[PDB]
Amino acid sequence: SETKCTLKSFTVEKGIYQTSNFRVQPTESIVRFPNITNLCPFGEVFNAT
Amino acid sequence: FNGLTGTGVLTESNKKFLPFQQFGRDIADTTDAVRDPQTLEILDITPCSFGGVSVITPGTNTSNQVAVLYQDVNCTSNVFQTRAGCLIGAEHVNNSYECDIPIGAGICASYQTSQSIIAYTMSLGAENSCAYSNNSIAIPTNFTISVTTEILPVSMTKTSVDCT
Amino acid sequence: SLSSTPSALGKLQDVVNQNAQALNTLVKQLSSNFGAISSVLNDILSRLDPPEAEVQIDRLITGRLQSLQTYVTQQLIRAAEIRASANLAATKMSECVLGQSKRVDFCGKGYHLMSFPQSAPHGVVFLHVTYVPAQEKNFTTAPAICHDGKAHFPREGVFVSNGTHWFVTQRNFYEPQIITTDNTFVSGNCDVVIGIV
Amino acid sequence: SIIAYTMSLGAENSCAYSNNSIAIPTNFTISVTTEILPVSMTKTSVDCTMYICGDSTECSNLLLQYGSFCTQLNRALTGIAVEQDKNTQEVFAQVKQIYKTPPIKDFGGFNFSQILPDPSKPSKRSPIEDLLFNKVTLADAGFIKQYGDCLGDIAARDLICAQKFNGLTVLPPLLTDEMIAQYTSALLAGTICSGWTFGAGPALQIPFPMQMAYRFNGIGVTQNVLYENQKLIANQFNSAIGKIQDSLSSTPSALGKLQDVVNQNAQALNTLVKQLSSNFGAISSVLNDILSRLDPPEAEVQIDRLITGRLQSLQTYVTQQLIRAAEIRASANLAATKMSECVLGQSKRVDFCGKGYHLMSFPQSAPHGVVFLHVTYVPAQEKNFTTAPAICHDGKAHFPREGVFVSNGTHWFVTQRNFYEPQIITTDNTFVSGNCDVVIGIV
Ligand SMILES: *[C@@H]1O[C@H](CO)[C@@H](O[C@@H]2O[C@H](CO)[C@@H](O)[C@H](O)[C@H]2NC(C)=O)[C@H](O)[C@H]1NC(C)=O
Ligand SMILES: *[C@@H]1O[C@H](CO)[C@@H](O[C@@H]2O[C@H](CO)[C@@H](O)[C@H](O)[C@H]2NC(C)=O)[C@H](O)[C@H]1NC(C)=O
Ligand SMILES: *[C@@H]1O[C@H](CO)[C@@H](O[C@@H]2O[C@H](CO)[C@@H](O)[C@H](O)[C@H]2NC(C)=O)[C@H](O)[C@H]1NC(C)=O
Ligand SMILES: *[C@@H]1O[C@H](CO)[C@@H](O[C@@H]2O[C@H](CO)[C@@H](O)[C@H](O)[C@H]2NC(C)=O)[C@H](O)[C@H]1NC(C)=O
Ligand SMILES: *[C@@H]1O[C@H](CO)[C@@H](O)[C@H](O)[C@H]1NC(C)=O
Ligand SMILES: *[C@@H]1O[C@H](CO)[C@@H](O)[C@H](O)[C@H]1NC(C)=O
Ligand SMILES: *[C@@H]1O[C@H](CO)[C@@H](O)[C@H](O)[C@H]1NC(C)=O
Ligand SMILES: *[C@@H]1O[C@H](CO)[C@@H](O)[C@H](O)[C@H]1NC(C)=O
Ligand SMILES: *[C@@H]1O[C@H](CO)[C@@H](O)[C@H](O)[C@H]1NC(C)=O
Ligand SMILES: *[C@@H]1O[C@H](CO)[C@@H](O)[C@H](O)[C@H]1NC(C)=O
Repeated sequence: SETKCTLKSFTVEKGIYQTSNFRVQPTESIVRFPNITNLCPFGEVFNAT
Repeated sequence: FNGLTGTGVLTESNKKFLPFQQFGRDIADTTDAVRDPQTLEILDITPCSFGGVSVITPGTNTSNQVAVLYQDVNCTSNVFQTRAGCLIGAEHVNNSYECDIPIGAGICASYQTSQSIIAYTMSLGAENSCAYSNNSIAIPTNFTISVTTEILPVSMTKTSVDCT
Repeated sequence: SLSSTPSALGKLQDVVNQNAQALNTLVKQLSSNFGAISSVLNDILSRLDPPEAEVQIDRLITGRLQSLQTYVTQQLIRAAEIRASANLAATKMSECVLGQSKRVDFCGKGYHLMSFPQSAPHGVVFLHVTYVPAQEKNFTTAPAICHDGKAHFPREGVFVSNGTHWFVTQRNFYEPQIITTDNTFVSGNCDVVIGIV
Repeated sequence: SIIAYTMSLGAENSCAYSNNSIAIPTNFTISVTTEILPVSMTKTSVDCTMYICGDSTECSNLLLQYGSFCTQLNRALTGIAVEQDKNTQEVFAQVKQIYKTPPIKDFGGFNFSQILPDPSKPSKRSPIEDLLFNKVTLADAGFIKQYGDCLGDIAARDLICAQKFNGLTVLPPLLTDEMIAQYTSALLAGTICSGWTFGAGPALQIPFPMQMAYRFNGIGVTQNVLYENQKLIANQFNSAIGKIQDSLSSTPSALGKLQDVVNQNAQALNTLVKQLSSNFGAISSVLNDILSRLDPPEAEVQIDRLITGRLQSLQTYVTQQLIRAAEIRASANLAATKMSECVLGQSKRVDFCGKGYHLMSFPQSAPHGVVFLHVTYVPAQEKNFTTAPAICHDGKAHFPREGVFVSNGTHWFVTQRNFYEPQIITTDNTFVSGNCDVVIGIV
């Protein structure tokens, strides 16, 4: 059916035709950053002694 | 990865980067290799398969069975791996035949009888042999006359366009 | 053959089909918006104030003009191919029809005798008449014949033999002649020629 | 130091125009030269949406505003790829009868071992073909990709996986290298056993030295010359072939034509990808940056700008490929003609099948092309002789039947035009017409 639509015909002649492209899809979203461990004691300004 | 985005398959790389280099480059500067942000190692980023798909048709007035070729695809029914892509729906045989519908890399397809689409190595011509000898000659004793036809285009349709 | 196999004339049909497609493509492309609100020029003018209508039109002009330039470039390339074909066809008529060509597999397959042109839509069809060898036989041969110590070579042909006798024949047809002094020339002795009989 | 000088146009040389004086060759050599022609381009194709949009949805929706543009680009590239296989087929598949290469037999001293396929190799190439093959360098490292090198080496400037990334591909040839080698082998087997007769129709067996005798008569050298000088001729032939393989090895520029086709096509694709990264006046070449920083209509403006940029680059690319394709077709057509006229026959066209008088030729394959070995006859040592247009005898004028009248002072002899071999002038060597008064300079 793809070949028929591609060629604008209800009849397809013998031969090889490119009709579509194949594309592999991703399965998940992965984001990476370092451990950082570079935080300031912001909350100790609030929770001051 | 940090500020690097895109889509691809992530595998281990066999390359190493200097400690301050975070990303690497291909021939036209695509960002590809990256150091993993938490455990610096070189990660390999390679694109996913994206080739074209072609349909092999034996002819509508013969059969509605078709075979399908995937151009850059690894096959990993009637699945056969060709050097021109993964072929689905065709029976590979060990007999050579002249080409009908070509696939590529020496492989052609045709429709044959209990009919199916088959795949084969192309035949390059009839096997023959010239019996070379240093003291023997072949000489024609009769002849035939052949008439053949050669066709050449001479002209193209003449056209004109009113631009405005 | 021409009646039976419709693909024979595909070359001429292809030239025609390609030009038709190019023209149809040009017209169909005309209807696209190219990012415009509408491809109908009159719609753009009717529903827009001058400032924006002018912007929308510049977009449509760019689109239509690119289509025309693309069209023409392709026609020029196709024109180069048709010229090349025509130049060859002219050559073939001069060498195949107005004379006898010896160019191998240039003018028909086999040895050329004569040709006859026929007309066709947008082109020329040539009928080439060629000579082709058929039945052939296995014969013994030799470079020369040793007569009285002198070496005799075929004047025009090959010294060829059956189980008991040597004859001289023309190269393209087995018509044995008696080897006589008029069918051969003499040069050198019998010792210099390898395989003299 | 660098100097500037006037070009010399050629060696100064001379001969004397002179009446009643001729030169006639007394010796000759067999020379073999090499001619190289391109046959094909790498077959390629492009996914217009991957190149332009990179699967961006917003881009695709705007790409659809330029309806037939992808169709035209795709068809043009497809048409080129189709022609590349047709060009290959026309140049090599001239004979559909495959004559197997014979064992080496008695060819009268003629040694074809550097021409014919080497049975010991994994690739059935002649020593010369293997050399041609090894010397040309290709960037097109496969069609169906192996992942050993693609995944092993990253950020190492590679190409074919980069092309994959951008939706660009390389298609395999239909006819493979071994298959081409087989066609070449069949032609060589045919030529060596049957001369040109297999081209015209059936392959007739002809002793190799007789094929040569006919080729010499074709030039204008009476065949008795071959049978008497057979050893010299075979030795010069064998020597020349060895020299060619050495010349090809030592002169890297010899294959510059084939390397050039490859290099230019590789550059066209590398350029296309580099153009992809350009902004074309946009805020970014990356559609994702355009989208993340902008609301819908502003992104549409920037996206449309990039579509124009990428589309214009694709139109440029395709146009150049079509132009190059026209030229490769012309080269292939010439190569096909040369094979029929130089290999399957003995063309008399001047400077068409090598320099000198064409005697025979042998094809060899090469990556994306064909190499021909053209064997020609060239006159060598020569001598100065006295001549006359006719001999006056009893008042009748005698002209050479086939040749030139020549003398050494004291005596007149008749020879063939291209090789001194004096004969006594006899009535069997003359044409008689007219009297001695009408011919100017009669002796
Ligand atoms: C080779 O050809 C010759 C010539 O035709 C054959 O010899 C003749 O044979 C007929 C009988 O068929 C005799 O009447 C003639 O007198 C023979 N001619 C001569 C010159 O002897 C000969 O037989 C053929 N040889 C073979 C082995 O076929
Ligand atoms: C034509 O030139 C060739 C050389 O190309 C001559 O052949 C050489 O003759 C010398 C002396 O006898 C030998 O040492 C060489 O080995 C020969 N070379 C080859 C390739 O065989 C030949 O004699 C000359 N012929 C004429 C008529 O002058
Ligand atoms: C045909 O010529 C080849 C040279 O091209 C001869 O083969 C060489 O033989 C030597 C040993 O004597 C080897 O070291 C070379 O490597 C061989 N070269 C090649 C290309 O194979 C061969 O013997 C000659 N054959 C005939 C019948 O003359
Ligand atoms: C130049 O021409 C003369 C004249 O024909 C040749 O002389 C012959 O020489 C041989 C050998 O001595 C004699 O047997 C002949 O009788 C001489 N001929 C005549 C007519 O007297 C001479 O050999 C020729 N020289 C060359 C180099 O060709
Ligand atoms: C992150 O934690 C892991 C596990 O403890 C450790 O191996 C790694 O070195 C840490 N990271 C960084 C970015 O230095
Ligand atoms: C498919 O992947 C396997 C590894 O699982 C590999 O050995 C094979 O060569 C690959 N074939 C193709 C055509 O990519
Ligand atoms: C001659 O005989 C051989 C077999 O020995 C055969 O292959 C060849 O075709 C024959 N040639 C002719 C002209 O009959
Ligand atoms: C042909 O080859 C054979 C060996 O197979 C040899 O005996 C014969 O003398 C050779 N004939 C000629 C004319 O060289
Ligand atoms: C023939 O004569 C010319 C002068 O007319 C001279 O230059 C040439 O070297 C001579 N050639 C031979 C073979 O003697
Ligand atoms: C050859 O040329 C010379 C010099 O011009 C002249 O004297 C002589 O008569 C000419 N001979 C012939 C046959 O033309």
